[PDB]
Amino acid sequence: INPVNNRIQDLTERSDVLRGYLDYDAKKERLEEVNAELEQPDVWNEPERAQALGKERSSLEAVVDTLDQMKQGLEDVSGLLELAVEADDEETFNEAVAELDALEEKLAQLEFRRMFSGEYDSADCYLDIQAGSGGTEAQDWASMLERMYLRWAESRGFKTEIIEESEGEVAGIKSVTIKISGDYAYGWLRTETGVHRLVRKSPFDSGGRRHTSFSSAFVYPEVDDDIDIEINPADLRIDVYRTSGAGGQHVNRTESAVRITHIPTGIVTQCQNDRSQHKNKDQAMKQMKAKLYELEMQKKNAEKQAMEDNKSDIGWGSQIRSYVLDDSRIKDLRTGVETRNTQAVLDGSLDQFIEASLKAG
Amino acid sequence: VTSYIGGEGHNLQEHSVILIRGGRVKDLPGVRYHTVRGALDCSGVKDRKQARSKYGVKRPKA
Amino acid sequence: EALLHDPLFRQRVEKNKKGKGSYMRKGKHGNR
Amino acid sequence: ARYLGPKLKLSRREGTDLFLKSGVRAIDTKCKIEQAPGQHGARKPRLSDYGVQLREKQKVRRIYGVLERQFRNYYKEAARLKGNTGENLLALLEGRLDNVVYRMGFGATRAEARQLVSHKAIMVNGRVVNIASYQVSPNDVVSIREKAKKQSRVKAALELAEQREKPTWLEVDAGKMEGTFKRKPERSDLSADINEHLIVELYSK
RNA sequence: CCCGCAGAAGAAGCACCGGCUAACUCCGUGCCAGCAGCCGCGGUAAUACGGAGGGUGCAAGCGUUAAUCGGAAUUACUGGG
RNA sequence: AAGAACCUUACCUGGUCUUGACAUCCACGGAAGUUUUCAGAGAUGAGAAUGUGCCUUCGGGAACCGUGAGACAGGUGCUGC
Ligand SMILES: [Mg+2]
Ligand SMILES: [Mg+2]
Ligand SMILES: [Mg+2]
Ligand SMILES: [Mg+2]
Ligand SMILES: [Mg+2]
Ligand SMILES: [Mg+2]
Ligand SMILES: [Mg+2]
Ligand SMILES: [Mg+2]
Ligand SMILES: [Mg+2]
Ligand SMILES: [Mg+2]
Repeated sequence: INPVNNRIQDLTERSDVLRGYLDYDAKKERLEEVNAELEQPDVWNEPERAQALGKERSSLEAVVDTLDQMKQGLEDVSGLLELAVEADDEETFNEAVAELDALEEKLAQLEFRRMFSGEYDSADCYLDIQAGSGGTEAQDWASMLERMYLRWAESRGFKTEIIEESEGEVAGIKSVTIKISGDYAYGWLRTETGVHRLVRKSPFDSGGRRHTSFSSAFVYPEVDDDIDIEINPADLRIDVYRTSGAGGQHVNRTESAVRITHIPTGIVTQCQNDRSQHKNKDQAMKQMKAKLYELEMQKKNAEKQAMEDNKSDIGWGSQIRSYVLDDSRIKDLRTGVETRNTQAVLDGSLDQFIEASLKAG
Repeated sequence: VTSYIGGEGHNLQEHSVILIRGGRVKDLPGVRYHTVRGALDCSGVKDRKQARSKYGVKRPKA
Repeated sequence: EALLHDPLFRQRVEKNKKGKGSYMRKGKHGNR
Repeated sequence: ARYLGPKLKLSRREGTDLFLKSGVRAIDTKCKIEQAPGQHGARKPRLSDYGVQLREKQKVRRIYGVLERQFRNYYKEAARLKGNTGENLLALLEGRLDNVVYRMGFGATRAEARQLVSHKAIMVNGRVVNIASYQVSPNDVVSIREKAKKQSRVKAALELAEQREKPTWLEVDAGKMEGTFKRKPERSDLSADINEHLIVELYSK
């Protein structure tokens, strides 16, 4: 009896899923297609193609060979454990532990590769949550959702910084922006962008009347201080002005917002870190470009990046979550992962939806 | 004019030669025409069994 | 913003079955 | 242009025997008949105002095997003719050929009476006629052609027709296989379970 | 149009089923999909939506739309205020 | 809440068992019960002394313990709209 073998059983079935993700058949089919095209006598005569054919080769060789490394590797680890239990070699028991873990460390190498983290997915990011309509019901949902995310990253260890927070009227905000410092911080949060539906009996009306509130959240990364493509001039606009009341221990003890707009395509960012006007406008233009950066990536998806124009515009990830409090049923509209624990996911038990969003993102 | 697309899920695009059938919905303001699913270019619905003459599905060939 | 000020995303109020604003003339069926 | 389905399920919707399955065994001798006509038929219906006139009309059509396009055409001639339009409808449905053959006992069912007519085995007035809608003229003869002489149904049905009421406006000759159509049938002389007045009100809606 | 030659062998689909208007209750969805002629149905316990079984109405036709008239004594001379 | 130091305590952290803390049904063996030691925060886990009573369904019922196959048990989990 060995629970390590019970993990070898678990890792192998997961490996079948890891093979089930990448379409392991077509991986070996395409890799031989790069092989046949390099036999072509004009490899040296097509230089740019040659560096590209090697690029198509080397990118798959780090995956297909690893997939075959996990194939023949696991079969030997399947041998080294069962030989150890049936012969009682204490070192063979000790070595098989390192033999199983390294395969998971290859599964961990596939983990970031399956996540296909590119541009700024390994970097920190910013949040942007807007309140819906209907007075106090919307701002509470703005608040309760935001303060769930604030209690979320603290459990994961991501440093949180409220860049800007604009309180609506009665217990809640209308817009908020939070900087999330962390490794792969954009990677764990990118897929949460969209509109989040709240369904509950409102506490604001006598009787009952289950009310449906809406609120959206927008996650845009940190663009490495410069994208390397500055589209600055672009009808720039500064509007720096005093904010609500600095009452007692109000946010950052600043009340000095820097409202900056990007008139073409209508992008609006703002910052409320410090009293130094020149400091905030420096930080706000950083996120203005980042918000402009996510606009540039959506255009690729708008053509032929990941939409698959088959019949029509296959997408519209606006309604991505539904939070029904009085039925205790949280449903994700992108995968269908459901959970019957409201206060747990109101505390930050969102890993079940991250893996759900990791699949289609 | 603007017309309503019947059935569950459509296969239309920026340019498609459809067929317009009269009929008001009284639920959308201004829509006073329906679109025949299964006509000229607008195809019939998918996986339909009860009322398939409406929405142009032929018949289960099994 | 504009992707939230779409006329879809509006606060939806439900007609409760009993209480304030509960009366129905005939209801879903009128079997006599 | 025919029913072609379970026979006595039609009688179950009515709750009475419509004689369209009759040989010897009365009403299945068993499970359910003159009762629940479907899955939810154990639940009694409410029989609304349209349905009372409807089931009255449907009962008459299930008897003679006439479709709605055709039965309405009998109603046109029944209404335009003189006298009682409620009475003339049962007159024209009686003069229909397959009824006449069924009243002879030549066939044991109105369906079987069509089987003999359609397969050119009956010579009305000496002439072979395969029209089930043949309105039989008064003071006429109906006869079975020789190819259907003792052909295992005529003998079996005519002996079965001994428990009938032997309709008074006719003269069948059991043993010469030839019938004789006497006068127009009187209203009071037929089945009389049919509320003929509910039919005329339905088409006059 | 008659006569003769076979094993019933070649010949059944369509709309509808909350009320008006004949005919139901179970799954799947969950103010989201969709239905509609009108009143209005769908908020995780639907007879109105989508399938299944069972019925109804018609039947080589059945529905939908367009159009005229009728119900319209809601242009009323017959026949209103 | 007619009374939170453990208990209550349903929550938190760590340590653990999973037809289970609790009930009936099946199979096999073992009367129950009592004492004492070690590791350990404890739960539990691992040993050692000890007893075998009532009828004769005499090849066991009535009692009690342990290990499994399941039927289920369990829920201070959601909905007072
Ligand atoms: Mg015809
Ligand atoms: Mg009814
Ligand atoms: Mg239905
Ligand atoms: Mg059916
Ligand atoms: Mg009109
Ligand atoms: Mg008029
Ligand atoms: Mg008037
Ligand atoms: Mg635990
Ligand atoms: Mg229970
Ligand atoms: Mg309970």
